[PDB]
Amino acid sequence: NNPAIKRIGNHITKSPEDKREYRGLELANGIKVLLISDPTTDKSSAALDVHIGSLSDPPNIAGLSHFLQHMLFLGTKKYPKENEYSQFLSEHAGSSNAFTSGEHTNYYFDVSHEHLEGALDRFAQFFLSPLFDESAKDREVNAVDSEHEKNVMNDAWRLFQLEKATGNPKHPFSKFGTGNKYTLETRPNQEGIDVRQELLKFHSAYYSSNLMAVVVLGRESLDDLTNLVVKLFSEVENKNVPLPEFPEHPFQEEHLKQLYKIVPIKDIRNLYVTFPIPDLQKYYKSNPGHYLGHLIGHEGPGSLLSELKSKGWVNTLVGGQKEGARGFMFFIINVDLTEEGLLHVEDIILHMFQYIQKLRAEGPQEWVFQELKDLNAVAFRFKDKERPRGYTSKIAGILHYYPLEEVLTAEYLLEEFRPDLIEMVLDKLRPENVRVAIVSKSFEGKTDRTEEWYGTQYKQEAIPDEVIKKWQNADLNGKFKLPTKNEFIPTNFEILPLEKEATPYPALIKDTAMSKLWFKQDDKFFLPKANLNFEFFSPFAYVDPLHSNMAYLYLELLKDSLNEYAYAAELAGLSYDLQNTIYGMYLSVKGYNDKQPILLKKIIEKMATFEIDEKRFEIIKEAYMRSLNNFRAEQPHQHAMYYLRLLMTEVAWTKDELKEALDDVTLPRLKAFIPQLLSRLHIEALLHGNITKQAALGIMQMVEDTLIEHAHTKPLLPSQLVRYREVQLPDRGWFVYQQRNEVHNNSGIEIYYQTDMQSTSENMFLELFAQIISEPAFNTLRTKEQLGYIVFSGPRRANGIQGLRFIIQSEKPPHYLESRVEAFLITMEKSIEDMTEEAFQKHIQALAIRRLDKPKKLSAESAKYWGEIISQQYNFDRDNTEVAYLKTLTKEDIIKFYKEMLAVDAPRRHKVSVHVLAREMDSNLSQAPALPQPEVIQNMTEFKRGLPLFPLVKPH
Amino acid sequence: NNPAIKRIGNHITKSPEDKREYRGLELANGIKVLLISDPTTDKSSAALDVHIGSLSDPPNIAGLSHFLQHMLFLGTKKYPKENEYSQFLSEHAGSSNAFTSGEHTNYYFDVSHEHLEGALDRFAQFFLSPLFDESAKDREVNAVDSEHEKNVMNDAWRLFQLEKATGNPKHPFSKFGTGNKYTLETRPNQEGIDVRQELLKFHSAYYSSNLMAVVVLGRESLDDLTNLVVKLFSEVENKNVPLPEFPEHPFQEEHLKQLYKIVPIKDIRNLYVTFPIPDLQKYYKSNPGHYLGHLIGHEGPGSLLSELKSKGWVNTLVGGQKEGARGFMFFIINVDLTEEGLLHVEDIILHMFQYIQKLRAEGPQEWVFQELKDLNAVAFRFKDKERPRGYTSKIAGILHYYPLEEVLTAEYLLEEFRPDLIEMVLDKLRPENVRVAIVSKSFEGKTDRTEEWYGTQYKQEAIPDEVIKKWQNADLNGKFKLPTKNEFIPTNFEILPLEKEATPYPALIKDTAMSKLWFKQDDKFFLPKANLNFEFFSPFAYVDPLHSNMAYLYLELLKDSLNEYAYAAELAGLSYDLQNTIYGMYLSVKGYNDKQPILLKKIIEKMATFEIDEKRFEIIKEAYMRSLNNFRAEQPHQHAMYYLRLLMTEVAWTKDELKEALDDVTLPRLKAFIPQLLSRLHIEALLHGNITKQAALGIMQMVEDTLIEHAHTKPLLPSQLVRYREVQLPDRGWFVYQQRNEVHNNSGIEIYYQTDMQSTSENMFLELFAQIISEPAFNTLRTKEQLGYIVFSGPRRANGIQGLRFIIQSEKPPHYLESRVEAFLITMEKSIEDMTEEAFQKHIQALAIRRLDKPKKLSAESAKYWGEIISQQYNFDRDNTEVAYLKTLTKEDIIKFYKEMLAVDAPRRHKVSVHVLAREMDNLSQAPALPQPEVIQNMTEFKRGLPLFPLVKPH
Amino acid sequence: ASLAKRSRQV
Amino acid sequence: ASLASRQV
Repeated sequence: NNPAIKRIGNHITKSPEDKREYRGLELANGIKVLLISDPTTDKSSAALDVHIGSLSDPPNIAGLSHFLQHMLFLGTKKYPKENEYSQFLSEHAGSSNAFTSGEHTNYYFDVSHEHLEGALDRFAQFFLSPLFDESAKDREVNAVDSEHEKNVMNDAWRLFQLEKATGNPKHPFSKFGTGNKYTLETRPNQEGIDVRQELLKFHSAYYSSNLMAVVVLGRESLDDLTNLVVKLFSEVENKNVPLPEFPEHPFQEEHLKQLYKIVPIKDIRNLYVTFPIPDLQKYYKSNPGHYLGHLIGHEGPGSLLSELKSKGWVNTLVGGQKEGARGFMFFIINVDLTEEGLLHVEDIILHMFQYIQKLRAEGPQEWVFQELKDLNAVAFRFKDKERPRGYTSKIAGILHYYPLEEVLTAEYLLEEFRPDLIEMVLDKLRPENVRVAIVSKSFEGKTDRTEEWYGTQYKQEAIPDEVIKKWQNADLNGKFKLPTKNEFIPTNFEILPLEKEATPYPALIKDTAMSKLWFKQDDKFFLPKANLNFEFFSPFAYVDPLHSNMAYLYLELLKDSLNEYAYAAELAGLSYDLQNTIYGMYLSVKGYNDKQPILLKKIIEKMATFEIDEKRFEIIKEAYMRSLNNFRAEQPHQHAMYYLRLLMTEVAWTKDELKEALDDVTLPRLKAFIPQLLSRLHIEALLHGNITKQAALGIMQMVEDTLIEHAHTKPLLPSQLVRYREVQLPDRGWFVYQQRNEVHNNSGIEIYYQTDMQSTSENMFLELFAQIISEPAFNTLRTKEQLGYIVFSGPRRANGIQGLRFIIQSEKPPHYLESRVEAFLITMEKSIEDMTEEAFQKHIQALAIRRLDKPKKLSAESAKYWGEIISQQYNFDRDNTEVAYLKTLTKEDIIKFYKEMLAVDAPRRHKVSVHVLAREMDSNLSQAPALPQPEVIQNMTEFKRGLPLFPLVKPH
Repeated sequence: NNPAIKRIGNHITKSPEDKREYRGLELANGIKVLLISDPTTDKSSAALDVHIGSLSDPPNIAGLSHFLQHMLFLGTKKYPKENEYSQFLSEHAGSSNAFTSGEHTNYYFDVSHEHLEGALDRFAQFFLSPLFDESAKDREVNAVDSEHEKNVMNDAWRLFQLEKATGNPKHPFSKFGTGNKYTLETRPNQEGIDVRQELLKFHSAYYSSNLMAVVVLGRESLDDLTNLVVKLFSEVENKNVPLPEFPEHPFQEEHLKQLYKIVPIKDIRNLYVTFPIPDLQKYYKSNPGHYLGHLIGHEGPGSLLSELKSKGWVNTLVGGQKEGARGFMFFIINVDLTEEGLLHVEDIILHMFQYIQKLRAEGPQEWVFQELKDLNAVAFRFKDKERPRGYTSKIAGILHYYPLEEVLTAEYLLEEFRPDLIEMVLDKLRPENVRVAIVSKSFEGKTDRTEEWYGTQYKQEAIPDEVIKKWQNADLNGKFKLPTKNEFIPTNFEILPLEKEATPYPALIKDTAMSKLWFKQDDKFFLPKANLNFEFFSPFAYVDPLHSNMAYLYLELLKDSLNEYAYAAELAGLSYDLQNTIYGMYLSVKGYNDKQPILLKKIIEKMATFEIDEKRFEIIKEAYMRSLNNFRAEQPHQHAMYYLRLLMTEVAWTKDELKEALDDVTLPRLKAFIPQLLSRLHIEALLHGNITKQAALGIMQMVEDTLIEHAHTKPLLPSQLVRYREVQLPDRGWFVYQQRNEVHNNSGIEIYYQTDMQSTSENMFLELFAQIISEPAFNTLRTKEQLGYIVFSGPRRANGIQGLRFIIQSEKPPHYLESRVEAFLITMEKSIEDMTEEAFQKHIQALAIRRLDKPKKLSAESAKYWGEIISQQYNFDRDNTEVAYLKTLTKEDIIKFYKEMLAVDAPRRHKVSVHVLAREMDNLSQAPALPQPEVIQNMTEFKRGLPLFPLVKPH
Repeated sequence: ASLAKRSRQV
Repeated sequence: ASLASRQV
């Protein structure tokens, strides 16, 4: 017997496919613990979840628990170095994050499997004694202000708080969880608050052992993992805190039957219908909300969305239960809106109740429950193995809701059929219980009210009683039907015998004029799934802006046509993803192999014989137009990235020219485009999974045959296969492109140091440098210097060429950011010299681990092979190669590189910069070097015209 | 008076608009002379024409006079330095050449105008005491053998000589004129003929002053020019040679009613119909032959061609008189053949005789002759000022044919209408004196005969009496009309006065998104003519081979149906040029400005509304397919250049890619292509000539307006207006790509040393070096080494990049040539190291004069402008700046440049080579040692494998 | 679709 | 159409 453990749970129910081993237990202090042993793991991981979050913010200091969450990283009593934690992770091939929901704070990391203890030790200290250093507090507060700034002009966040701000303002639901500089510093200062005290108070109050869950995954035995957790965690003090409850719904009497008219940032049209419901969490075994979600949100024949779409009122629908906190939930039905749809909100909603009526009239259907239960049992049996960081985080959250034994299964398995609950919930989905929100730009000027935090323009209104009544007397509508049996549900799960001449990597098993088939039968995972991947090539998909718009619209109309038929495939774990590229088209079909050929064939067949609906075309096109415009609202750092993409690629049509060319797109014009595009193609494919060589060849041949027979498709010349090149910046040059972001009041910057095209050695020079400076950049540019919340560095790789890049979104002007990266860059060379050849081998070791990290799921392996294929590099063995070569490097090699390619006065320094200025802008602290006279990019195609272009990498 | 000048000439009748001054005279030794005084010509020139040629070759040394012509270049008594002549001209901005015909041997040069006296002296020597050096003989025989080699596999040459071998074998017409290594060396040494002596025998026997005519053109006053001739030409021995006559026709009784079926080298389908006639020369002032050729060869409504094309039998037709010699001529009607036409030859021929019948049956049409006279009158009035070199040569040739007063006019002006001659000749064209020839791959393996010199595979047959009889009875056929009155004759010749603000270079008088317009009013030539040029840009012209194919076919079909209408305009001095480019379409209208708007309009209209004819499309496709296949049979040197353009250009579809993407082109796919093509365009235009800013804007607007209305054309984005780039060769790289020619048993090679983007400085470095090495290159590699007949050096310009190219066609393998070019390059470095101070300054001066030579006709100037335009550089004052910069350039500079860029071990040497191997294959200066080259295996891999240059900046 | 926010870092 | 040995 052991005093530190309260108990060990019985066998934790796992999938029979899951080779990992699990143990559940409760510590004497009350912490619930899942331990995961996985002797194969390359990265170990752990997470902690506290059942406290921003719903428990002091009302006088909004965002304290989010802030507390940021502060825990910045040093503890026993590892006081501000970034000891993030550096230890960085040097041992790990990484970390955290988040704060209304009732949770969740902290997780991974590390190289061999440094679990080290990582874990430093990590426990967050919950034992965090310094909340007084000057760390001052600095890190800006990070939060930026976190928020980002969100201010963001349509989803505004809506998210706007909901909170129109229920009982007495309710903790109505709190602002993020916080900013104002609520965490400027206001607490005015009100004489010692924040470091409040951070100590709140931590000591709530970070209590009984409100805590831990998951630990590593190669260690279950006994080792046990002793280990006992060791680092027995010592967290139990303050016995009562777990917050919220029996009162934030939406009370007066908050029902309300209409809100809301002005968005982007030009989007949306209708949010919401009903309050009580907390369904405890019904999880039988789950009535999912049942109604499945049905109301259904998209097949008969479905609510079908009629709404056919009347050309909505395009998409989400519906179902949506979490609140302990005590209250919501049930929602949300759709977007065509221009017509906007003028028929009253009608749309009526149909909604009409459909709800049909449900009441039919009553609970057990076979529908059966279907849900079986799909979930299949989902569970053959669930892909999760990346450990995500897994631990996820389970730590659910340890607060399910018996130990159930944690794994709890969010999957269904057990009890409950017509009473289905009925009981259904009863709440009534007009007298409804809230309605319309988000449109048509409400510009028309609003009389403003949200405190985001500044959202809205009007409120009681919904007229005659209207409610029209909705209450909603009849049966003969357009609405329950779904029928899902024929796509799989039933064949046999894992075909592993073929006699299978190989570690995909073999090129076909190389004809029309197609190039890559194939590997799965030798790792043995689930009954497959990925089927196809690059279709056409000169016509991108030949000009107009053709781009058509390649898009075409494909959107295809998806839209197929949607009803394909929904069923998707509930059944068969899904497809089809879009236009700058080379033509991409098609990926993923999921259980069993009915896979069916979907594929229906897709190809539809493409090749496609019949456009006039009304659909007009609607999709209107949306695409708004969509191009809505780019204007994107975050500064993405404008930055977008412009850089445009500047450095041989051919790239701007959103502006796409928008411009889009009126010229007529129904006649598109009918003609489709066959044009479809008549000359080359297909390169990856087929990877539970399938045989022959099965694969058939599938490939079937695609081709379907095209030939229906579109008369013929090959493409080898020489037509035109890959685009990257621009070649001149030795010692420096260009700057600059633009205003007319929406966000932050600025964005991307700085690109182009090195030399990809190749084993030039790759590892860049990667190792990036590894070395990865966490110093973050810690310098963010933690210390607080330039912004978004601070990123790392490699850039496009069109076979590469370089180092920095990405920052910040309140300071881009020119200023320039010099601080430049400063930082000296600081780097200055410390690559100071660093021990040990410190240096540590960093080699980290990259090594990162690079050699084995895929845990088919998709992840597929993806790697795809990367090789679409980049025409075909270096399937690249990792062992590039790592082998890596170990070879030294302090000299890298210092040489820095001075050659990167340093301010490098012989071959090649620098480009995109400045995206804030809504309104113009024209202790280390040394920034004096920088050259920047050659300001005037015009994008002039710039491209006056420079060489790099080669394309030769295929391995 | 001077007793060295038998006679002076009175006025030489010249064009009213001609500012040059003329005096002809007959020298004491019998030589006819024309003197041309052009105070402002910056090239002076002369030619001499001897009224003797290969028709006078000794029966047993075929080729003597061609060979003699080659030899007279290689040294004389006072200029015994073998290449003194061609080196002189090189150093003083001149060039030179010669040709040998049946009855003529013509020699000509031009040179920088001050250096006339010097060049003319050396020239005059050719006709006094040529060296005929013995070792120069043994070498230069190879160039001749090479000339012949080049032609052995040419279809026109084989046919040219096959005629000669199917007429009387005793007639000097059967003679092989070119000569080769066998006839000029081998059969002679065997028969113990001494060839140098025969050259002298022949030179003395035939190069008599009484058979000579001389033309000289300089700045010098007419009196000075008179002195200069007399000083240099009175000294020519007058052996009083009688001038050969050939009063008997090569084709006699037995040579008529014959049919020849002949296997071509190319895949070509031809019908050659030919009638013997008396020499019509003497009737030159009425010219009955031209009259008839004009009707028979007419292409407009009602014409014989028109009917044959309607029956889908032939596409093109030429007819009229063909020269023979003094004493005989030919009259020919020649067509090509559609697969259908080949099956229908007897018929086609009947249709010819039907047309002839119509003409017989309503006899000589004065209105027609009168139209022709009047048109010639105008053509002559407004003739473009010729380039000197061409003009002197041309004139010297016709001096033997027309009194001195009427040389300038003879070949233009027609005089009195002679119905009786018309009918005399017409009467000579009947079934009983016809020769017929057919040329087809379908005779392969069915021919029993071989022409001895070209080896041409053929068969001969009497045409059966039933068939002649049936053509003799040819009736009239309602489908044959005379031409109608020529609607297009220009009438308005008024030269609109120069506008108040008219510019020296072309102004950019318009810049919409839809069109960029350049304009300049003619300020030099004041002739009633305009040039109207237009690039149209579309992505879809060249996006893929299938689309190139359609672009091309569209324009061909367009042209093919516009033809009956446009032919008339052509005759009336108004013409168009319309062809697909890698960027879109090119369209040019040149000629009398008067009806220019009518024709242009009809084109744009007819193009934006064009409907295809089923039969035409099928016919033209089949022809184009053969055309593409027929590249197989082009010359090795042309193959080398072709692959080089493919290798060095960013995107460039190949004849192979095109050939196999052509089966895919269907009638429907073409109909779709055109409005697709026309829908979005940019137009760039030069309108240069006798029009005004307002007229120009008006012409542009008219063009735009027709496209907008008929084609719904709207503009292109600036961003989508992309030039192509040149591949960027690595510092110290050497690539070789290599192919075999399946036809010519001779190899070819282009070598490219790439240097950098064009810029004032790089341009001029290259151009000066090219100039210095220019005649040395030719001299060492051809004259000395005799590698082959075709040897070329000098600059390559493309996509804004440049460098030095060398082209050679040869019997030797490329692996060998490579070393000799390389060897030569060293010889050339030592040569410049040592070369005198002002030797160098001569080369600068020679380059300078070349570059600053002013244009002599409108279209010469327009090209200079267009160049700047389609090339995107817009640098109209180029010559002045580049020449000013050329002058500060020092021998120093050239050396650093050679050492840096071209030297075998230059840090920056960029080298590609295309080796085209002969049908068969796999002393001298020190050749250097050469690296292992990288062997291009795939031009796509090649191109993908390396960088692309920037595009050049505009000015 | 059936329905399937949260203040963070990196 | 009506009807229309060198070195260099």
